[PDB]
Amino acid sequence: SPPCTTEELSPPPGGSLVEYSGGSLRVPDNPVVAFIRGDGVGPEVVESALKVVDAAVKKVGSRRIVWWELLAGHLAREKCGELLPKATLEGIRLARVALKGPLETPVGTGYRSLNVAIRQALDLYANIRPVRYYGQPAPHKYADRVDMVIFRENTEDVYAGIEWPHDSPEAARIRRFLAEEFGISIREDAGIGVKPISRFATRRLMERALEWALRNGNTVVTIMHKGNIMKYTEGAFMRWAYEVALEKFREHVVTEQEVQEKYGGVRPEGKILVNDRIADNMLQQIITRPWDYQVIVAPNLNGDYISDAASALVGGIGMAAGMNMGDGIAVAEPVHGTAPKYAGKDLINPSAEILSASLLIGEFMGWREVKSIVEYAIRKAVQSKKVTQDLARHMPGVQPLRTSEYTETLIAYIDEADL
Amino acid sequence: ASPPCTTEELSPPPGGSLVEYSGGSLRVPDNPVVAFIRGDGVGPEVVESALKVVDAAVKKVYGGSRRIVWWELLAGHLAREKCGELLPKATLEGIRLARVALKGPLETPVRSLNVAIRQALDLYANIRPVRYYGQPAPHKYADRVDMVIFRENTEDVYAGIEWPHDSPEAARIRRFLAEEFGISIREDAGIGVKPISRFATRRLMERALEWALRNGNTVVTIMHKGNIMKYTEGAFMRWAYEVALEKFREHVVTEQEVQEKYGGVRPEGKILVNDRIADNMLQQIITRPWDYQVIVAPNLNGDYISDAASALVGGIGMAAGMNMGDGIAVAEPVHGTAPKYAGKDLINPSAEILSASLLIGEFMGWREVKSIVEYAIRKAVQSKKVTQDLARHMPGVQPLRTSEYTETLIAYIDEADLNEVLAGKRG
Ligand SMILES: NC(=O)c1ccc[n+]([C@@H]2O[C@H](COP(=O)([O-])OP(=O)(O)OC[C@H]3O[C@@H](n4cnc5c(N)ncnc54)[C@H](OP(=O)(O)O)[C@@H]3O)[C@@H](O)[C@H]2O)c1
Ligand SMILES: NC(=O)c1ccc[n+]([C@@H]2O[C@H](COP(=O)([O-])OP(=O)(O)OC[C@H]3O[C@@H](n4cnc5c(N)ncnc54)[C@H](OP(=O)(O)O)[C@@H]3O)[C@@H](O)[C@H]2O)c1
Ligand SMILES: [Ca+2]
Ligand SMILES: [Ca+2]
Repeated sequence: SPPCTTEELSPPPGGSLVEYSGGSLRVPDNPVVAFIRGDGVGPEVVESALKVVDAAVKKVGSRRIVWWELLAGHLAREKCGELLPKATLEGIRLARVALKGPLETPVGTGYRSLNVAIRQALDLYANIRPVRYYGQPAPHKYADRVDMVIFRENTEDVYAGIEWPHDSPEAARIRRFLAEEFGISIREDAGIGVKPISRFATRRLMERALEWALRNGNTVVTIMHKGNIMKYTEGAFMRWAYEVALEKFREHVVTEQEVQEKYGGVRPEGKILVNDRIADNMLQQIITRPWDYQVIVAPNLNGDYISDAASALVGGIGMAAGMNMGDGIAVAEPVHGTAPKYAGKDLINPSAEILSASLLIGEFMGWREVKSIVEYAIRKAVQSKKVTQDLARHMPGVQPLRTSEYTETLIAYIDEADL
Repeated sequence: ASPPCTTEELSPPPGGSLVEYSGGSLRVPDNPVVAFIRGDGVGPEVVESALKVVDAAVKKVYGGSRRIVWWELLAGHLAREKCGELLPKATLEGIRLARVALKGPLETPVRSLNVAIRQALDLYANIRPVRYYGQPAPHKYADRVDMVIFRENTEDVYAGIEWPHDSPEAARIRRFLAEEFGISIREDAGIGVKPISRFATRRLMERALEWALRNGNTVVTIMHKGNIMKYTEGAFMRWAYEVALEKFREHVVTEQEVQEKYGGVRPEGKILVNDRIADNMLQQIITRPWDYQVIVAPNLNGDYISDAASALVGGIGMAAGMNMGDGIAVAEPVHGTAPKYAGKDLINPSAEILSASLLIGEFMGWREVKSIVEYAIRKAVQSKKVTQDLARHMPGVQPLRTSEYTETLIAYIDEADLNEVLAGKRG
């Protein structure tokens, strides 16, 4: 029975907890990993994920995941009478690692995003969204040239939730303050939002992007910003990112505005090109010239937009994995949300949730092999035309498979593999 | 002739009649005055080409019943040369009198001339059609992209309200927010303000809906991130749906009604009015472009979506555009002055031709001119009779000069079979 309160404290029976100390992380081969089923298609895809990884971890014995169910969204509301229990947040903070499905957020009305509350409460400041081609039917002619990682700032920007309705007294006070003190005029019938971008949040992120690039061998890191129009938030974001790159990683980093002076127009091998692109231009560039970009560093909103756009190029967000990464704590979560029209239809693509599960367990926790069996199986299922409707659409002849039958295909690919 | 520098020199050309705007009605005579501004860099070359192509088109389809009377106004380097200033008030007054204008790109002074024009004339709606003309394109489904983006062009984070992180202004704002609302903002943060208003949103959506009725568009999609920004983007969405039901009820049906009141089977005749969360909208134009036509968006969202759409279609150098207000429109290409091509007879004039086609064909109601110009451009591309920007993606193809491409388009227009080219596309 899943925990409703802080009083209901209870790591699953036969499992030690993941630990974090001195910088390093310890994964006991007996780890507790928290799971939230989520909303809409969520329960469907989370149910694939554990099943699928439970077959993967079984191949290459010493280990096994003990899944620990925590409640958020409709299931928390049906059981605890609230949407995001203190305990759910505590329980992830205790397990240190979690896998979550999508949570519903109402538009214009209702409660603030529970996905954002989790990211903000748990300080998961880096949203890491790899964009990869696995052979799936795709709308982009050169989808196989997209191989990217988005480092999306996960705490501030308009996501801070600072805004007031147009007809609130609070909006009217801000209108009055801005008119009297700075001579700024805002219409009486305007809603008002505030956009903060800080030095601390952007540096933090850029540093993680930098080290991610050095660990994987990435050679280009691109800052996506609309700094020509928003000089003091987006432009500042760009300046602060360049600054840390040159301060802490000088030897590993080069500028474009330098390559064209000291390196005769060509990026020297062993040195990461650090460049930047105006946000609308960046959207065009991933479409027109995808092979020229690798690590993309963005404030919260730009990062949200670019990651959805890039995943669509390679087949849609049905394949799009994610990781909300903080210092010694991560929560795996697909790019895609709730997809309510597909909710209880056995149609949805579980790949994104499975690959988030693999990104957590593989890259973060350290079980690299679960990543590759993880990748091999999807690759095989894909490069054979056994796919859910979202991929099957972008190809003639290809009959589509249900969620359950796609997952039972993956399972068989895992159990029957030459390691 | 000689273009005007002063109000008193303002005289629309002989043979022409002024487009009128009285009530909410645009009255376009058979011999309409249309202002044009040559502009800077490649501007004169592409404007010149657009006048010639458009004139051949109107003569062909209307057989001398109709004829545009072009009226030259100055802005940019020609205004400097002739008048001593970059943007004479007379040019603004000229556009206001004419109601319709084609302009070339303008150079940014070392305040921006384009922004000064939209503000003086209150051109609040930025309109960007995105269509496929047969170009080499990175989208497998490029030929399924046929869209128009209605982008609100006055508010949002583009209003310019923001302060540096170390300003005393920013510190005052941090203090004010902390004391009055208990909001904490970091000491090292830049601060921007995002306003979205009922009035600007309604005007925009109204123009979008009117376009949808005019052109037979059957879907209008509101792009917003209203789940996160409840009171700006969420309000935009709510206000846009609201005027659709208030001022277009009988013509319109809502996606919420379709799933609830109907079978999922959108009632025949009606324009579907729906909405997509902005990140999904970016995915949707790439995965399911055929489901979208008119897209209505706040300033930033509109900027991002129209550029992404143009990239799908290989139309970046070819993108047409228009800024529209109440009785008034100025068409111009998306592209800039392309200074290294200037005067070289190498530039692609298609974007400017298509801005003219947008102005005349779509805003002035002269449909047949749109149909035949688009017919000619598609035929040129199919024939590989194109300028270097397109020819570079066509192995072995000898590129045409601007002037040669212009004359090729004219010959396709002149020799066209209107029985075929205007089937369903007249009146
Ligand atoms: N943080 C999160 O986990 C998360 C993420 C995004 C959204 N959300 C929330 O979810 C709700 C839905 O918003 P939305 O409809 O804009 O976004 P969405 O749930 O991501 O749905 C967008 C579209 O993507 C496709 N799609 C998504 N997941 C798929 C999968 N697993 N397999 C195959 N196709 C898939 C479907 O496309 P087609 O229609 O073209 O078939 C779907 O209509 C909102 O309340 C939003 O706030 C939560
Ligand atoms: N419409 C407007 O009034 C407006 C809009 C934007 C910019 N501008 C102004 O224009 C100036 C231009 O700046 P820029 O240096 O960035 O040059 P640009 O005008 O943006 O052109 C850059 C590149 O785009 C390609 N290109 C653009 N339009 C093309 C077309 N019509 N046909 C074929 N190729 C085309 C060219 O070829 P390659 O890519 O092969 O080199 C060119 O080098 C700026 O000062 C800016 O203020 C004005
Ligand atoms: Ca998103
Ligand atoms: Ca733009």
